[PDB]
Amino acid sequence: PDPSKPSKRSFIEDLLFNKVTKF
Amino acid sequence: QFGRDIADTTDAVRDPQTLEILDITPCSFGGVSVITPGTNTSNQVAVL
Ligand SMILES: *[C@@H]1O[C@H](CO)[C@@H](O)[C@H](O)[C@H]1NC(C)=O
Ligand SMILES: *[C@@H]1O[C@H](CO)[C@@H](O)[C@H](O)[C@H]1NC(C)=O
Repeated sequence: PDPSKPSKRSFIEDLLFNKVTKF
Repeated sequence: QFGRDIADTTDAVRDPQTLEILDITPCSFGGVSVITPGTNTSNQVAVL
């Protein structure tokens, strides 16, 4: 985990989250 | 004169007296859930 983030995720986890994307 | 959404429902309309466009947003709704301890303990509930 990266302590500087708003959500303590690791560098690699951030990469994963940035790749996968009524009435 | 009329706009439509994916469901073919009305999205917006042009007012027939004054030619301005009005958006139509369906009135607030949602599911209602009841949070409860079993009735063998209490009849008090919370509502979500
Ligand atoms: C509705 O009435 C207004 C006057 O208040 C007029 O200017 C307007 O053209 C009328 N609209 C239609 C569609 O006849
Ligand atoms: C549930 O209520 C009954 C009374 O109708 C009582 O006899 C039983 O012991 C209760 N069980 C629990 C787990 O509270």
